[PDB]
Amino acid sequence: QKTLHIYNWTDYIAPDTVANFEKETGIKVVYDVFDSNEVLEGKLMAGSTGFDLVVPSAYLLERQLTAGVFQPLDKSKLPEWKNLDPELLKLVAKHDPDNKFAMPYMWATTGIGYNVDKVKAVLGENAPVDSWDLILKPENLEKLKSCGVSFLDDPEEVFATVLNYLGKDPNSTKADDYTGPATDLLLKLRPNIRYFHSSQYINDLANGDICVAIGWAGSVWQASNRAKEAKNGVNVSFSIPKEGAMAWFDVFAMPADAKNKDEAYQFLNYLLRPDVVAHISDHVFYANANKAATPLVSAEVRENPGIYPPADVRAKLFTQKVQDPKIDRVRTRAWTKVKSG
Ligand SMILES: [Cl-]
Repeated sequence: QKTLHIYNWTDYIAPDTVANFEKETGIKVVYDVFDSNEVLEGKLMAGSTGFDLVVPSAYLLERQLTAGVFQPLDKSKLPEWKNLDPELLKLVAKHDPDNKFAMPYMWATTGIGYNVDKVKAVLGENAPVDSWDLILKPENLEKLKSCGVSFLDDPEEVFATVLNYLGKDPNSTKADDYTGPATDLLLKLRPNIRYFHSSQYINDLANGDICVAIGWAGSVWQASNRAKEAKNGVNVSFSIPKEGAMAWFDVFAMPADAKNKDEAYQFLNYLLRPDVVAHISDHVFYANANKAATPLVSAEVRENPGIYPPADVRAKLFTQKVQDPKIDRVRTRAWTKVKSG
């Protein structure tokens, strides 16, 4: 009996990806899900996870390599590795030099999800939906307060977004930038923010309960697709704003103690087949990292520039740098202060 243990994000695979793999290979898959890097990180820190494959962000993977959590990938067992986009490989290699440990899976941005009709009702037909001004300018957010504003409960993404918007380094290593200007702006916005939460905004966008959110692109597009399938009249869109936004990459990696390594490599090379990961993107509305797969992605996903952004949009994106623990600690205390008001 061949077995394979996978730990992935929620809502991050097609319904039949596992079933098809089982039919093709005869391998029994045990598939478990998490919905935060914090849950994932806690299990990787405790070790003896029992997983053969896990899906960290490339950022988190960088933090764990020095701990020896992962083992290097034998690329000779991944003959379709050549299908991966070399530019995505280079971006992930900022966290994983020479792409030793991780296989790029999916990637997206942190932008603005919004209710088209409710935003235009409050701010007019020319509402600045192409700009972080839509939610980071206090006069705008005061007007959208009534239809509901959510921010991620994610200081790393929110502070980097605020710093970029203010003209600071999105990855500032200077503590005063977090405690001074970034906190000042967030404190001014905070009375207009209904909640800080990194998943309630998906259903709330889809049902019309909130009209603007900071959110992950594909999760906002899932909300939009849910509203369309429900025929409830709700029109959700997503903006990568003109000032730029954070891009991030989720990757497959193999825990150092993984028992089912041959099965794990079969699954990784299965994901490298163009139709497999194209079908996942079709269902979860995230861009995958496989350049061979792109033409196979449905046109409604492939041609969506908030999922597959073109060159002028990608040039404005920034990626997260790992900070000294001193900055981590400053961010955490400042975030506490912001949420409490
Ligand atoms: Cl990342």
